[PDB]
Amino acid sequence: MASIAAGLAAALPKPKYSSEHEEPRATQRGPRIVSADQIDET
Amino acid sequence: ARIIMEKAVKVPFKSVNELADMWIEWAEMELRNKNFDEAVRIMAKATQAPKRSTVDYFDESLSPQQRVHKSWKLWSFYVDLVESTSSLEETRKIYERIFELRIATPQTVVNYANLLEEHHYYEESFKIYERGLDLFSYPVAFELWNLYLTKAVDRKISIERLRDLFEQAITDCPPKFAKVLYLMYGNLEEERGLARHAMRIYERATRAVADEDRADMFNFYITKSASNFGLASTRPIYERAIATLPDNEARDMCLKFADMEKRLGEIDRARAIYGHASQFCDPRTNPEFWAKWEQFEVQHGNEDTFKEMLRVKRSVQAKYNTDVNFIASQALARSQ
Amino acid sequence: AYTQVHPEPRTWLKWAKFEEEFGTADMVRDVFQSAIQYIAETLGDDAVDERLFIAFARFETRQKEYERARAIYKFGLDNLPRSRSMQLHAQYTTFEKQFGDKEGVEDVVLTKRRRLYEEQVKENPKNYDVWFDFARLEEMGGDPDRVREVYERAIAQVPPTQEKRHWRRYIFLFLFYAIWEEKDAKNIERARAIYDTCLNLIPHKKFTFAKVWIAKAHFEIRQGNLTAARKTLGRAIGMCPKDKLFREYIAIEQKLYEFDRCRTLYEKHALFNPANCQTWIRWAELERGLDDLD
Amino acid sequence: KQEPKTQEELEEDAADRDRRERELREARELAER
Amino acid sequence: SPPRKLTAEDQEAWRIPPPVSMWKNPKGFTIPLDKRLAADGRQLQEVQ
Amino acid sequence: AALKAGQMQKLREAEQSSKRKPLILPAPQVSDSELDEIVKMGMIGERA
Amino acid sequence: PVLQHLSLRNYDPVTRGPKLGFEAPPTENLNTLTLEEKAAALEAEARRKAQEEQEAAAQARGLDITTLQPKKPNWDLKREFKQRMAVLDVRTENAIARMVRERLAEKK
Amino acid sequence: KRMKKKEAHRDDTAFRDYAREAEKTYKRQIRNMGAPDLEKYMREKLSAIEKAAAAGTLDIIETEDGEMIAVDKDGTFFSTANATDFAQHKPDKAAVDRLVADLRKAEEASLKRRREKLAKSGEEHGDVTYINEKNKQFNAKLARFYNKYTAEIRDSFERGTMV
Ligand SMILES: O=P(O)(O)O[C@H]1[C@H](OP(=O)(O)O)[C@H](OP(=O)(O)O)[C@H](OP(=O)(O)O)[C@@H](OP(=O)(O)O)[C@H]1OP(=O)(O)O
Repeated sequence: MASIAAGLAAALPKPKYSSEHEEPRATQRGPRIVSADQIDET
Repeated sequence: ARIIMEKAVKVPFKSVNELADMWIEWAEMELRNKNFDEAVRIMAKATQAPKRSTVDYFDESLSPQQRVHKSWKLWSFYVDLVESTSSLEETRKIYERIFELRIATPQTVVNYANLLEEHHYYEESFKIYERGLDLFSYPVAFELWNLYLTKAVDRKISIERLRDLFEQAITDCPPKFAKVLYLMYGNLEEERGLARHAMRIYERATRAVADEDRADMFNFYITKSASNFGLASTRPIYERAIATLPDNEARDMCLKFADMEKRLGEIDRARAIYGHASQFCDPRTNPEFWAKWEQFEVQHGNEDTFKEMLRVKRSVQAKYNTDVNFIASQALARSQ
Repeated sequence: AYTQVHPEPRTWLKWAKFEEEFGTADMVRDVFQSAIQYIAETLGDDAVDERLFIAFARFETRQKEYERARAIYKFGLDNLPRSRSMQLHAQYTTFEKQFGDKEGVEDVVLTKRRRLYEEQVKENPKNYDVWFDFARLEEMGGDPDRVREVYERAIAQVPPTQEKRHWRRYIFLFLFYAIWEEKDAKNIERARAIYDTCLNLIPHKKFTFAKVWIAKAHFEIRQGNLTAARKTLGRAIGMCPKDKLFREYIAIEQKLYEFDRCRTLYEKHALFNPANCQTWIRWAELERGLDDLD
Repeated sequence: KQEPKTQEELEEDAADRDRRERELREARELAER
Repeated sequence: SPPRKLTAEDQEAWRIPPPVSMWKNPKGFTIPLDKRLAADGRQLQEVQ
Repeated sequence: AALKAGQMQKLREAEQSSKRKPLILPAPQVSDSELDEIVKMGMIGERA
Repeated sequence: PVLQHLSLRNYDPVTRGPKLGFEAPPTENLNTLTLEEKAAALEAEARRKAQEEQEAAAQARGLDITTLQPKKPNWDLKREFKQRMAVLDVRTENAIARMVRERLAEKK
Repeated sequence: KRMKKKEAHRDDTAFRDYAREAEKTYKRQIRNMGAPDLEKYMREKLSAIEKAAAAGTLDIIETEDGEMIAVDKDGTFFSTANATDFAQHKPDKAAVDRLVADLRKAEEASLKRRREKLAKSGEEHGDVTYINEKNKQFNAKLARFYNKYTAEIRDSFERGTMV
């Protein structure tokens, strides 16, 4: 039913600048404290 | 010498200016013993940075090695060096990297556009002007608009395209620059469009100029409308101006309107205009206005209209016979 | 949680700005796609906001994804109503002026000015200079059926006032429809139909127009229809004589270098008004060149 | 003194020049095909 | 339910004029005469 | 006196900007049509 | 060698830094008139012509036709009209020329 | 951004409702505290990490990358909501002093505005139209409301004539 969202995702080309190696644009002063959701995820 | 500049770079100097001076010293050394490719790659190593870095230049908490990549001394040196010792595409890439690093300046927008115009890329020059125009908001975008609009009119692009540009500047011109922009929009409309369109542009101008320049803009509108059309067509401009303007401006425009109507020969209309201005004007602060109405009545009138004029004059004196107007009149009398 | 409670474009755009500062470009894109999808699935596909589309395209422009930005702008303009994609089109125009090629620049400026003039006509159907400017816009665009439809709507905008001061510009609009379908469309039969409909619509009993008479006279001269041109101007003379009409056909026959027909025309102008010293002097000089001194 | 009007080819845009040379090169390559 | 979002124009539209009575003066105030005659419509009243 | 005069004059200007009344002009005896034939006769005479 | 191998557009060699637009605007380096120098010329011309017109009327006394209606109605209309027929007048002139050639050659 | 912020404050000066006044007051109070001490915040964070690790509500784990990841078994590390011991945070004496001095500063500024407005109301420019202070205040309120309707009658009382 999400026709306009699907059409947008179809019409958009892939980004020509790679982003798979991108860290967050502002780092978090660790240590990371997260939950059992991230236990399950990792 | 190469390794001694290398460890000079590796030294953490006390200031980004010091590290800037050492990097340009290395470049100057190679340029002295001319190695232009090596000097370019040394400046590239100097200004190497991530794609989307926003390191604060004045941050005295990170290393100068980290935060000399956003130094504007290095980038000015680098772009001029590439411009002199390389090609247009390489210089263009350096300019785009400055624009991405967001240390670009309207001077740099104009320099980039001038480089493309000297290499005869007029449309690319226009594109760079557009990029600078949405990078700087308005009161600096006016400097860019000055140069861009003159260059576009000189290049003589399509009239609808030029109309779009002028509406784009007029969208959020402050009044201070709106006078200039509206004058040139009307000038372009006269030289390459239709004078009716130029007149409606001047009407919007009279609405949208500053309060300092509003009477001047109304007078400009009246003169150009009298040149391009009839005085009967300059009548409603006079009516709108004397309906909207402040007190002194309305007095002056009523006097001009009455003179124009007397010149056309409508003595009764001139009398009505003089009566309106007589309502608005206090005799002890407008002696020249009352003298002008006396001149009009002795050149066109009889003693019945003259005694009507004096009845109106002393009625206006009675109306303005207040303490506030006394303060204002005494201040003006002992200031003159 | 905030977008679940307050799903407005305002809060989605705040999230997108947050992720542009503190996240990755992939998460900015995910926030924008989730906003488009959420507002689509709740409010309907035409109720997604041009503010979302503009901000997504501007983020990609910041990322230097010019193709992605162009795709976002084009998709939003194609899938939104124009009354609520006004500002999307304005941003698209500025985008193409910044980064597009030249043909894209006049394409988007053509669409923008076409919509502006359409709004101006929708307010005032009788603004003749607006009609002339949108006429020239369509001629410079070069879409022939569009230009013909624009001129046909302009013709159908008949001035209800019978004042010749408005009929100047209206007949002049007929003159430009003729000039376009003589010089660009090269439709001679259509130009003849233009002139015939103009002659039908002019109230010749009150006022005739030497502009259109001259224009179609020279048009039929260019076509080569001597007899038709002479018949039309003779019908003009028998309908309503005019000083400019007589002077211009005298000049045309003088350039034509014939003698007998222009002699008859000089006689007709003398019959209409014997006081035209210009025509008397011109006929006398022509006879002097003819060396019929008697 | 009347200024001599040296008629430059009313300035040809370098993008148009590059398009012209690219398209004539492509026409030459099509002739080669 | 969540509070109504009001504007300064809503506040101005519901501000209430200070009543000057033509009969009563419990505190014995001295009211300026323009303020005393403001609420009279007999200045408004037109006779043809 | 200067500061009370500035506040004073701003108040008086707000008054006067409200206090203005329109201008009723008499209908001109020579209207645009007879302007058109008088300019037609004038240009005819000067071209003669 | 530095001052001849740099382009000297953004760099300032005597201060060893970037060139400032506060001191040397690029409007100095321009070969043309900016929008404000232009349009200020327009304001000056307008006030000059207005003063000239009022002193001309005052040396004169009243209405003349050439200032009651100085440019003909629809003059922009007629100007852009003949600008659009800057070509078809030449073509109909050549039509008259060839028609004259035809008639004279038929007579001869 | 600066000038749009200044323009927004100028437009938002006038009263709209108490929700806007509360939001403005909170934002101004956050600005007046200024930048938080992230060093003290991080010291408290690490002390809470080791204390909750000792108390068994935090698991220190190492993933395939060999890094310290803390896992809150409950969700009560960051917030004392859902914490059964939320009522035994005894605040620091310096914190209590800082809050008290904040409130004392607010009190002083209100008293200072009270003094200033009493002085400017005690000043009298022009004609006395009142007979006591409450009358003066009421006449000033009347002028604030009604002067836009009584200007012609006021001109008549000044000059002596006309409607
Ligand atoms: O042909 P029309 O639409 O009826 O108007 C014409 C046109 O003048 P306009 O440009 O003011 O409309 C004529 O030709 P031009 O002046 O444009 O060259 C002019 O002819 P003359 O030059 O001989 O004066 C005169 O025609 P005429 O004077 O013979 O009537 C005039 O007619 P009207 O203004 O009276 O309509």
